[PDB]
Amino acid sequence: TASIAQARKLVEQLKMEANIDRIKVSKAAADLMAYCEAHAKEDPLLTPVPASENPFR
Amino acid sequence: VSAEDKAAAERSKMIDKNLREDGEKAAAATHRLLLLGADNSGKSTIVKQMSGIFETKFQVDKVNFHMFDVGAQRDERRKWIQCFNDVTAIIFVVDSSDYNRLQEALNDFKSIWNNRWLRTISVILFLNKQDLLAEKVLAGKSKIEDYFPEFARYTTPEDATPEPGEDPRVTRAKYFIRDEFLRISTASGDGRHYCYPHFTCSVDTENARRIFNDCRDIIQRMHLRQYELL
Amino acid sequence: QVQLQESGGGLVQPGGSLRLSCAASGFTFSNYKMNWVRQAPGKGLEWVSDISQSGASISYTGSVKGRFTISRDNAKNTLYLQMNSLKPEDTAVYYCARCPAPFTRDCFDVTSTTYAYRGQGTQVTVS
Amino acid sequence: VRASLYSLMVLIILTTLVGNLIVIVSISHFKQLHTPTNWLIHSMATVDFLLGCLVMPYSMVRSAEHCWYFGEVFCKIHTSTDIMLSSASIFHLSFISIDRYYAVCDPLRYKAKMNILVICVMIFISWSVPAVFAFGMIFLELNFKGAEEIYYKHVHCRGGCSVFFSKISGVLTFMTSFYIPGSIMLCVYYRIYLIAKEQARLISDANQKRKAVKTLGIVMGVFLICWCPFFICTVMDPFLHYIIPPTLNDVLIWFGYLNSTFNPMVYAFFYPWFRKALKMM
Amino acid sequence: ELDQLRQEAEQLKNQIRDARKACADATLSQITNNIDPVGRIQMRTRRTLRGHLAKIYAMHWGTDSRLLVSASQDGKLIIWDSYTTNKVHAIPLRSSWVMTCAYAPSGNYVACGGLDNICSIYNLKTREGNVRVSRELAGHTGYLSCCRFLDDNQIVTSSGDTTCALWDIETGQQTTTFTGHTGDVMSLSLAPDTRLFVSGACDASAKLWDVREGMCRQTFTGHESDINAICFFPNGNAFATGSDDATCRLFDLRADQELMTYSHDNIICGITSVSFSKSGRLLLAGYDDFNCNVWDALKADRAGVLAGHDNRVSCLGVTDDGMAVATGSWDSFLKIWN
Ligand SMILES: CCN(CC)C(=O)[C@@H]1C=C2c3cccc4[nH]cc(c34)C[C@H]2N(C)C1
Repeated sequence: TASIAQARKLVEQLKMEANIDRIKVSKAAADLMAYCEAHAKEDPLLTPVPASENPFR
Repeated sequence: VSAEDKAAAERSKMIDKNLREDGEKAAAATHRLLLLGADNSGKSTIVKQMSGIFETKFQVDKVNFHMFDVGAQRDERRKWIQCFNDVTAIIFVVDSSDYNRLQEALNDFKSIWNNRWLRTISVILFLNKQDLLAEKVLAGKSKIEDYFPEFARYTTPEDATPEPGEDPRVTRAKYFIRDEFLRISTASGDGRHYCYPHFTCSVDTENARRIFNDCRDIIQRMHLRQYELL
Repeated sequence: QVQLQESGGGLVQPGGSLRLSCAASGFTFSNYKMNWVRQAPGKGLEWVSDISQSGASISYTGSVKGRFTISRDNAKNTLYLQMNSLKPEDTAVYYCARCPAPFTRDCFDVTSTTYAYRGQGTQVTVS
Repeated sequence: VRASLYSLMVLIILTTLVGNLIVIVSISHFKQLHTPTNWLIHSMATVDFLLGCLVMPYSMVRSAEHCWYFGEVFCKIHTSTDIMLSSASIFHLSFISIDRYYAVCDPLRYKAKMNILVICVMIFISWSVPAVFAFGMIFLELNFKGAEEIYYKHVHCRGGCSVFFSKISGVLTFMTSFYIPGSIMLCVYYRIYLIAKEQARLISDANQKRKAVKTLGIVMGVFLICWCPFFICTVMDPFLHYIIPPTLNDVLIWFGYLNSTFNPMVYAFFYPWFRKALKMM
Repeated sequence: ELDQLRQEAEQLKNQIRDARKACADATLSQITNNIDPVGRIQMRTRRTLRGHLAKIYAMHWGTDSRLLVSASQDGKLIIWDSYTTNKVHAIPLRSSWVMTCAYAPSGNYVACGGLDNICSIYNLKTREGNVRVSRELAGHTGYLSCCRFLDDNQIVTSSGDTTCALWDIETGQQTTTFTGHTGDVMSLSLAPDTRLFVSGACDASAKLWDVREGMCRQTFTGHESDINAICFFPNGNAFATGSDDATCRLFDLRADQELMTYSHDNIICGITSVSFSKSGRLLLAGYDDFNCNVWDALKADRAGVLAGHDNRVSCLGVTDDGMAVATGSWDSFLKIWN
């Protein structure tokens, strides 16, 4: 009763993964793009900071 | 500056000097080894030496050796074997009598030899259970030719060094196993590491001396390669 | 998503000929060194054969030297094991397992008990 | 022709300065290049750099003109510093040879035997001993004791300020600055060659079942070609009643300088790790 | 029988794939095709922390963005101050085979684990002023690969026991155990809200776990090789993964499938560390080919190289304020880039 136990656990996990509200990939990409655009100015790496404000002289 | 800054600088200097002193103290004349093998192999009894990893500290001539027998881990080893790419050698142990698992010993040694991070690491091959292998060959109940068809076309090497009171069949079998391992080691060997074969019984006590001599050869060849003499 | 489902096998008379085929999905089949492994009833997994990514290299277990032939189809993403002149000891579950990393000549965990990249196993029986 | 010889000597001293400065700055700048052997090589390059910035640029002026323009006490200082720095360079060569011998014939106790304390002792002895012997044999006239009489004819015939070795100082200098350092550098660069040949034979024979020659040949041949002619002529100079021409002596001392030119290119530039460090620089 | 269960699982996987394909409207690469690229990104080594005598296996930035914890195979856990290159601490590790280290969000604790299968937690703020081990978190069967701090009392450890675990530091027991990975869990990253965390394993699949529930929320399968590093997006709605096949892949939690694959023909060497920037626009990946490549997480195109490490880069972290990217390689040097 080991292989059947593993199989039933796997199918239960698959059901728990399937019964979710999967959003559109376009919507998720739009959200990621919006966040990147919104916080693009708080990024010292993306936008280099002057050495005066750069703690790592 | 400030008092806090000066205290921080003094603390940093003290920590740096302590680390440097401890490193040169614990790294001088101390070589680390990876004791690897199978459960049937006598890796736990290789060196006579008078909870997640074992440890074995021994010395031969004012040189301390450390062997890390990683035993309390899962059978999958492709991940924690990369932590041992700095050892001076790998103490590979093979049970020569068990021809059934000899093939998996062979391909495990092949994977160790051909590993990207273990390419520089040189293997000190230890073919254990020589008494068992000799008894098997002498009895003849177990046949090595069925498990290795190429044994029939095999003749003992001319420069072989058998014990005087030994059987030619046993010598041929053990040198066939040795050649198998050496062929695996030399086919894809890049020249930066070498396989040092040995014949170990359950009662041998000079295994520490053998490890010492081979590690001496390993470090000597490393120095010669470093200085462009090899 | 990485399913190495294999086909073929079944029941054949001793000395017969079965041809196992393997279907590889979700990865570049030309980058991984493919392996064949059998699990005898009540025994650990035993590595059978090994073919390099380009197919130039090749190796077999001594017990099946000359009786098994391994072949890979990089374009078709299929791996084959030409089992002919079988013997009673060949009865085992055959898994199509690939080596964990691409562009590597080493294969560490192919014969592991619970290796991640292997097929379910096509039963092969001879009697 | 004199001007052409000068351009050549200027090239020699410039090569000395560039190579040894590169070696010292690389060793002192890369913390990976801080092994005791690397420190010994750094001290060697410092010795050669001082040689080329203290005694070579004025030996160049002496040569091709045969008239020392800079005085007498400064000439004594020049000779003293030449002997010190050349003996220091040869001592450094011998100590690097001993370091290699230990690293090859005792690979396990290498970081233990050849530690930074022993390397500093070697640097100190190769600096202090040469210096004290040199400024001594020069400023207490230990070399003129044998035959100040021959020296009288010699100083006049020298009509200038070339070194003098009566009978024993030449033999002592030869057996202190060249032979003893040279014999040690040959008794360890040949024993090593036997071992490096055996390893290259066992490795080659095992695969079937030469680079040591080249490297030890260049290492033990640059030194020999650059120094041994000068030293044999100098030790034979007390005999033969001083038959050597001054221009031949100038050529031989310049070969001795070429040893210090080629020391960096033999001991640092020749090995891949230092070339990689230079590329990282 | 087991064939009915296998068939039911296969149908479940097939319908999950169909739902994912239906939700797959357009790729992020298509979405970002309009925007201009980040451009060439040049990062210079502002500080080079030296003092480790052996390979550095892991590091972790502090919440204050100043103090980072470094770990090496020598047996020392050195805590640095990147502003002044001052070794604020140096803990003598009992086991030299440490694979991971972490720094507490409050700054009071530091953890480490490795081949000893034990997560050793070190109390930085002690009354006597000396660092002492607070707990020996034992209970894992395999080596620990990445442990992260939730609070001063909760820690999540990814082990090669194919199971992630949640511990109680005060009790030192298994508060919640996460199971389901077929392969050795090699790295986990915590979400900004700390309610969820994803983990990468040696089964080429990354899964999302609920800390409170203790159950695998969903599984992501898009890697063709072993996964080694994983890190959430600053949203907490996505993450990136590294793998031996030299491919970085960004998955979306709600979309339940990948978005883009950060791969190139030239790169053939596996990935050892992955970290996002403060805004998530830059995906920094530490390959084991002795350098790192900064990836434009939107355009999916390489936009920079962090070269200067002699040996394989093993760890890579970005400060919480995103003012630095400290890389730690096997050449015993830990470099801060900015
Ligand atoms: C033309 C006259 N000059 C210059 C004043 C010399 O002969 C110098 C004297 C030397 C000399 C004497 C005695 C022992 C020694 N060891 C190393 C040297 C050495 C160097 C050697 N230099 C090169 C030339």
